Amino acid sequence: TILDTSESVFKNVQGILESFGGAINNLSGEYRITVEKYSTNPLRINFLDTYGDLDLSDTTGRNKFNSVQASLVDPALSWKTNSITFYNSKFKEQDKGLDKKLQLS
Amino acid sequence: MRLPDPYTNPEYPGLGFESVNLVDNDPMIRDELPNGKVKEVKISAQYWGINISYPELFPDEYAFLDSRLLEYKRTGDYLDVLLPQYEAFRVRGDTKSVTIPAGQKGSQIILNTNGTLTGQPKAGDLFKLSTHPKVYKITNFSSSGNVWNISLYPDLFITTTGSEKPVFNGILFRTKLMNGDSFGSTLNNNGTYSGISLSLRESL
Amino acid sequence: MRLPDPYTNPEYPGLGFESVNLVDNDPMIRDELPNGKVKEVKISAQYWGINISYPELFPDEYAFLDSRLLEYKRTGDYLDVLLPQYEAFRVRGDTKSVTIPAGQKGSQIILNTNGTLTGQPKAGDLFKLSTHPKVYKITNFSSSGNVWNISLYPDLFITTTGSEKPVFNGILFRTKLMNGDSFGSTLNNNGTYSGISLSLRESL
Amino acid sequence: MRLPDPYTNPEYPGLGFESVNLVDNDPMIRDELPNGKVKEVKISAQYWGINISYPELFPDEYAFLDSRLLEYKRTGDYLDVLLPQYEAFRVRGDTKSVTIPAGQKGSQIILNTNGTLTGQPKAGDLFKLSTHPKVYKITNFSSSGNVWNISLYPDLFITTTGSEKPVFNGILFRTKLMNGDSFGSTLNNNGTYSGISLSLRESL
Amino acid sequence: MRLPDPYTNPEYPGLGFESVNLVDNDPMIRDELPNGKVKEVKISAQYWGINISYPELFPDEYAFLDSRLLEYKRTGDYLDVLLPQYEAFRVRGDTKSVTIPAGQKGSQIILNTNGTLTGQPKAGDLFKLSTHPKVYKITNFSSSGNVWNISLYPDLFITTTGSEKPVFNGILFRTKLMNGDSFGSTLNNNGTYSGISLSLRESL
Amino acid sequence: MRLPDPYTNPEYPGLGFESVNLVDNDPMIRDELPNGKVKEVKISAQYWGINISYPELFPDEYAFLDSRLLEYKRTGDYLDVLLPQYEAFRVRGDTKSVTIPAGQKGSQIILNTNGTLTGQPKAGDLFKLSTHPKVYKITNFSSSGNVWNISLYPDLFITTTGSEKPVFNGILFRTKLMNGDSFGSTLNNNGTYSGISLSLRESL
Amino acid sequence: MRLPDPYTNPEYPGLGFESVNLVDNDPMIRDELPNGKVKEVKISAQYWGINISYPELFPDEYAFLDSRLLEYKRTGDYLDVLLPQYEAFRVRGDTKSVTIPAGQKGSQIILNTNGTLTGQPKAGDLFKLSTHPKVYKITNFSSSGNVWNISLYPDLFITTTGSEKPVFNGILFRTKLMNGDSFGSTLNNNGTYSGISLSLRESL
Amino acid sequence: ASFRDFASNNSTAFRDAVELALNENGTTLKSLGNS
Amino acid sequence: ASFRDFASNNSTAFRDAVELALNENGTTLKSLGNS
Amino acid sequence: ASFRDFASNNSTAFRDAVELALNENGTTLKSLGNS
Amino acid sequence: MKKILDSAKNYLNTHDKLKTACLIALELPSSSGSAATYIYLTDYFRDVTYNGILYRSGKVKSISSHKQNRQLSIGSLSFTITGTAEDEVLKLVQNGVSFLDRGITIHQAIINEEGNILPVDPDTDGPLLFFRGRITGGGIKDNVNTSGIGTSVITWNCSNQFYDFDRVNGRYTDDASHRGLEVVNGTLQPSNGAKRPEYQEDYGFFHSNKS
Amino acid sequence: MKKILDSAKNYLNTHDKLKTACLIALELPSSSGSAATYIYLTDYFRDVTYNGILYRSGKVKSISSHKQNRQLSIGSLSFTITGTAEDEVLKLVQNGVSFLDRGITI
Repeated sequence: TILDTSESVFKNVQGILESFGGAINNLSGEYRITVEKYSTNPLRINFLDTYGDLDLSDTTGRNKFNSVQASLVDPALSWKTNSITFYNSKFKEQDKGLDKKLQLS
Repeated sequence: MRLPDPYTNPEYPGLGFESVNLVDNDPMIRDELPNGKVKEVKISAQYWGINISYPELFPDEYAFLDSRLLEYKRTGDYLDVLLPQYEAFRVRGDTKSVTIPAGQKGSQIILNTNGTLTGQPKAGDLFKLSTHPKVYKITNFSSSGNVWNISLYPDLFITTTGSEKPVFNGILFRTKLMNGDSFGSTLNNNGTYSGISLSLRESL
Repeated sequence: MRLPDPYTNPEYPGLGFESVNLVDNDPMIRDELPNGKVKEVKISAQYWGINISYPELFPDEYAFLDSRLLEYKRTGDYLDVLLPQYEAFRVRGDTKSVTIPAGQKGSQIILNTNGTLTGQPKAGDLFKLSTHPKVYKITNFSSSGNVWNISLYPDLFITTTGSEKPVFNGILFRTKLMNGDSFGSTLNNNGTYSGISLSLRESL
Repeated sequence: MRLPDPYTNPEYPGLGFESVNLVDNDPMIRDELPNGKVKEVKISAQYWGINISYPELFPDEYAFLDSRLLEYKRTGDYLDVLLPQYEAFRVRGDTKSVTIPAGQKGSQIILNTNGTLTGQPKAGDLFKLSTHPKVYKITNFSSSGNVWNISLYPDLFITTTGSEKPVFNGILFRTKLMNGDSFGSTLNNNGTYSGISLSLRESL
Repeated sequence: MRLPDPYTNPEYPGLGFESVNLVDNDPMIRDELPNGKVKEVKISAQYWGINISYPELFPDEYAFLDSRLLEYKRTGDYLDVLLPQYEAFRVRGDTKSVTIPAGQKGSQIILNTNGTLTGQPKAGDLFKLSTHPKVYKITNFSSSGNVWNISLYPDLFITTTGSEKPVFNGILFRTKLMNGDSFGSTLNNNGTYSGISLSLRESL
Repeated sequence: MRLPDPYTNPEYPGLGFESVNLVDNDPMIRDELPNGKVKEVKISAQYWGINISYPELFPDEYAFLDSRLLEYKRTGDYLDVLLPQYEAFRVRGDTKSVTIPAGQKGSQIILNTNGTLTGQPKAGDLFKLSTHPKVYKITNFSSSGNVWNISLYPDLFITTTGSEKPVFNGILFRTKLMNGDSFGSTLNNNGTYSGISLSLRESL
Repeated sequence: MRLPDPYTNPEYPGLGFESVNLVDNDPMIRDELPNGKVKEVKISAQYWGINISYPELFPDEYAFLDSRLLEYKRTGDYLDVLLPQYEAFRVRGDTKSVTIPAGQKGSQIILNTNGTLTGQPKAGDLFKLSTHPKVYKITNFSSSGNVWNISLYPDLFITTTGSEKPVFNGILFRTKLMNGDSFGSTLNNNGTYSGISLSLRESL
Repeated sequence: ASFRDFASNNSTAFRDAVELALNENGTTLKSLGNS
Repeated sequence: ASFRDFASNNSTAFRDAVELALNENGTTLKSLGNS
Repeated sequence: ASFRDFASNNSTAFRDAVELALNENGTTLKSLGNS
Repeated sequence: MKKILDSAKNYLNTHDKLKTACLIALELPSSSGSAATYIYLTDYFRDVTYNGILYRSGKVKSISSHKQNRQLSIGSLSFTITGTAEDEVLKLVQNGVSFLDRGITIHQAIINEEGNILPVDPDTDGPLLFFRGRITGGGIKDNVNTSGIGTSVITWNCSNQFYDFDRVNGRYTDDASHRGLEVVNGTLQPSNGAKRPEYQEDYGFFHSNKS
Repeated sequence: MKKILDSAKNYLNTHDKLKTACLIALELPSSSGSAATYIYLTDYFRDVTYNGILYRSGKVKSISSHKQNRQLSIGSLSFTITGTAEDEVLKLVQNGVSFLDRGITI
């Protein structure tokens, strides 16, 4: 990484994160760094343990994509930009063949 | 400062409490989970609320009562309220030779009477420490020799320092008069004052 | 703990319910379909609600009552009550030798008295399992010799483990007070506490 | 399931309907234009609302009624309500040899009685099909020979398949008990239960 | 259609208005100027409102009444009513040979009886044109021989086309029900439907 | 137009004012500063509000009153209201030879009676100018020879042009009928009309 | 100005308070601390509020009263009132030769009569300084010969400048009307104005 | 409904309430003068 | 509370009320299409 | 009035209600981090 | 101006009480793109047959208002199902199912005295169209009250083709994107991601990276 | 997952009425950076001793809700003092005093 120190501290931290997941948390006193992961022993919540309210919301539009196109500064080239593009046949077999591309950098 | 009652001032019989209302005010955050379990949370303090009602008042009775209330509002003192129904004398003797071990911050007083007190307090009576103005009600009492085990409704508002002395008789509520922002009394054409009510709150 | 009543404390006949309101509280996701069909889904647990009204209480009886209630508020446990209209001892015998086969969920229940109980529990009477504190209500009864088939209005909260014993007499509701936050008592010039009432609510 | 009434259960005379309230619930969107023309729009269905009031109930009457209501709430069945004022027997005979032509989806039933039915239905009576639980009121009736022209207030909730059979007598409302979320009854000190009301709604 | 009443159905004397409220409903853009002057602009159309209250209705009379009302709700047409206090037949004769010259707008109207009518319509009586269903109210009358000059409270909704005929008797309000959405009837133990009332409202 | 009263129309004794309510409407913006000084601001005008109540009305009395009110609502005129209690004749003579100097825009009228008027107006009477319809009340009156110093409650709504003539007797309120948007009267089964109220406002 | 009353105008005995409500209005920043202590800060100025109720007023008495009130509303000055229950002339003499030493703030006040006044002002009576229009209320009195020590409920609004003279008799409240915006009077058929009442409020 | 008129009489409060949730992160509404 | 649903049913009024306080100065919400 | 305090206690709802009317067209409030 | 039959112009002018029903036809969210199942629903109290299709009742509760300005914007509509059907709940909350590009057509039908559909649209001689678009969103709102009546509402979100305004559909000059290359087992093989099946053997943009 | 002692996991599961107190410890706004004075406060009705520190009562009135998303943001909290103490008022409204970098632990 290169951190342009002329940027703000808040924006620099926000840019260091979102590159590996990450979420700075100030709860319970300390600063805790948490990244996305899968566990074989998660905490079991039944709906009867809740307060009775429940809101389900799935925004498949504007958030579900079938293919990704990314770019990066690759030292294989003379530190120029290289594009990584690939599709998924299963995700396009689903969604009735709609063409939706995820753009990343 | 004592609120005028027909104990100290029997010449004004209209100053008696036509009906008192000892209100238990203990605000709590109560939440009912869908699984049928009701859960409570207590943070704030409990304060005894006293509501006094009065009959028609003659000019002299109202003059005395109003002079006392205006003296209260002038000096900013604390009205003391005496409830006759709580003045049953059970424990008699000296409360200076009794010792209370220090460090008691729960909801229970353990005191060694040292055999200097006759009688035993009854459950539901009024109990108070000598160094704090908060008034307690005895919910349970077990005596094993000279050491007494008095249980109180409000959790001890102070941590005993070992110098406190229990007070069983002559207990007064260190109240502060609420509803004094708009306090008035209408004088009828027959010369008697009507519509006088004292909403008092225990300002320890 | 036990709520005082003339059965536990016969010396205080002023205690005792002047009127008891046993309400049914089953929350439900009711939906009124446009076609006229009404669809309701039961998710939240059901709980009996008890509204107790007291007659004119004399000062000593109220002292005992509020002492017990303040002990309740202090130690924070549950407050058991015994409704007397459901105290018709219609089933004699000792229920220890009565087995309830394990693995039973839902309204229906099967228990084998093994030729011990005498008396038939008619519909409308109360029922309670030995372990769980929930109180049910028998809606229909049918027996084939010793085996008894009982249908209960609330579904069995916990599946029988083969050790739960029936309790056909002396059923107590494990309730919690709902008037605690602001509970006042008025004293009349006649010398009685008037309009004392409780809004209880079964917990779990 | 039938609601207990003094037809099936005359031994409990307190179970009679002290006053019924047949409520016509047909929600409509009514808009009043400034030109004085009031316009209505109907989308939702019409459901008959029945409100039952009861007098003071003795312990046995209340026990029976409460057992029936708890059985209802246990099995999730449908309470059937019978109104005596709508039990005038005019049309008598067999309703199996009568034929209803199919494809009738409006607000009018044309049926060929085939001369098997004596008498004629009167306007304002209660009419119901044998394959649907919705209850209809006859608003008009013209007979031209054996074919009858019965006009109904609620638009036909079903399209006739040709197998439906008209029902004129013995009509019950397939109601579902509303206000059952908080259902209770206070027991007075004299032994009688008071404050019992059934707000029923036709859940077809 | 016609609302049933003792004139149309004398066999049902229970029908008939116990009390009728004929309200005036003229919406207006009223504005209270700061100088004390009140300015009001009439834009929305005026409509008479009729509130009918019925006496104790026996079951058969209510059956007829609600049958007619449900036929109204079914076929969706308008519901005509005849107020009996305005049924004083003060104008004899046949009004077919009475001509109203065309091209007349506003409150004033001029009609030529051609020496046919007998009787003078005094102020406060009703008036209605043959074609339009609006109902007016005569406020002043002045006749010079055969020609009659009548002033009506609501301005003529439609300009006379030279063929409209006066209707001084049997005037029916083309109204619409306003209680249809929730219309319930209670049956007493005495056997009568009590408190039946209608909130009608003239349409157009 | 004059509202019917038992002065002009004594044949209808039911048209008398059972109770009048002269309402002083002078909207002001009143602000109370924390320093105990209450401050007012006046911008809008003051208008006399008159409320009339009526007893049960026979058909002829109601017919006359309703005809007059409908004539008002038809021509859009101004109802004139006469209060008998303000009809004491003190100042008598000609009001045409009296001169009012121009340029008087305050709350005080200085007029030279020129010795043509006998008697003197009393404080609290009703006073009005001949060129404006607003009604004034005399709050004070000092006479120094022929020049009178009349003080009025409402600030002069007009600036005197020198041609105005004071009016002391026969003063009418140029009111406009409020609550006419929904105006009605219920006719009871005994033939008398009830529930008639006139909320009038002075629309100068 | 002076509010009319039987003392100023004995010819009108209808004037005079049927009932007077002298309310105390001290705004305060009251705060209820979580520990049970109640903290209140006095910032806004205190002001006496006077609610006057009149008996049945005959037309001439009401004419005088509302003439005076409308003069008040016109000239915009303050409206003085004299409460008669506090008119007990308990202090004789002329107070011009009574000096109040300068530089005094707070409730306490010291004044030297120089052997002029006769009579002791008991607690509950009124007190007012010559210059400032505020009205206080004596709460306690103590005299050592000629010097008098008086404690007043409201703190001295202005510090004594050495020239203010005591006013123990004829104390007038400098008040402002609070019912002016909508003040109506009803005239009965009996001939009296009923329910005339005033909500006064001391200004400054 | 008649909520539009009201909101139009309290616009600054809406602006502040909006800018108070954008300051949670580094966004703010004073960055519109550039554009 | 249940205020979220309501506001979600009156969004355009919120937008207008916001843009009415930004127009006090030279800011406006139509300058977001560029970014 | 006392509406300011309330709105300051429900700011996120205001933000969402605003962003819900800008998404009608192609505008959104997440385009302020650039500026 | 969407033209209306003159026959409907008489019914809409003479009759005041209009009985209107909205016929909803949404495509089932399915895990794969195979087949096309439709659920037909109506807001009317009885089922309505249109073109031989039985639109069953008892599920739909409310429909939102369709608004269209003169500025390009997504046309959002929201219709709610009862949420206690327990057969519509599982379709929405099913795992591994996507409804990214599932359509929905809503008709506005007027019922006659005899119970039939009054013809309005001239081209079809049937009812008008209220909305036709795509399903973009959804949700269910459970509210279990510990004392009283709870409610559950399933709301489906709808919009037109421009729901994803941040969408860049273009043929970037690259072999990997032009042929839709994807690793299948151990090689980058062309797939169906290409805009045309004939793009799978097009090597036109092979040397575009070093050009 | 902030681990909790199993002993507390029994109390939090068996007892229903929980008596909770929030112990606040804020640094005094001082004109200079010299020294570090602390005011210790509590929301409980009686003073609570923790690690020998007496958290006096009677001042704190309410505390806000601490919310944390998965997007970087300032974690705002708001606790209110009575405002009629007249000894906390002067500390806040004092002239020439700055509290730019004064901490608080709750």
